[PDB]
Amino acid sequence: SPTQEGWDLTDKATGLLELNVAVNMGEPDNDFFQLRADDLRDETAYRRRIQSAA
Amino acid sequence: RKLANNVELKVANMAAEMGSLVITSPDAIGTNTADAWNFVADAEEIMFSRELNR
Repeated sequence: SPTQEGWDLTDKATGLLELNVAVNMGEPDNDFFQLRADDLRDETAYRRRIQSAA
Repeated sequence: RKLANNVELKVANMAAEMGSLVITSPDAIGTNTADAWNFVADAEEIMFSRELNR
């Protein structure tokens, strides 16, 4: 806010001002892979890949 | 808030303007080992020798 000095303030009244700031959104971050059914017999690498993805 | 700040500014400016006890240094405070102490202590010394009420 602005302030002024003096008794007489005719024709010196100010206005009001409110500023703004905007937050936005990014792109999704992904982890994408595929496997064949014959590769799911052990299933260990799959779980370890999930952990590494996190 | 701004009116309080204006009061603060006025007090500071009046102090600086109507200050008789000038403590002067030829160089910036970071220069010698204890310039800040010496500088406060010059203030204290001139107040003591002038026999001011503290």
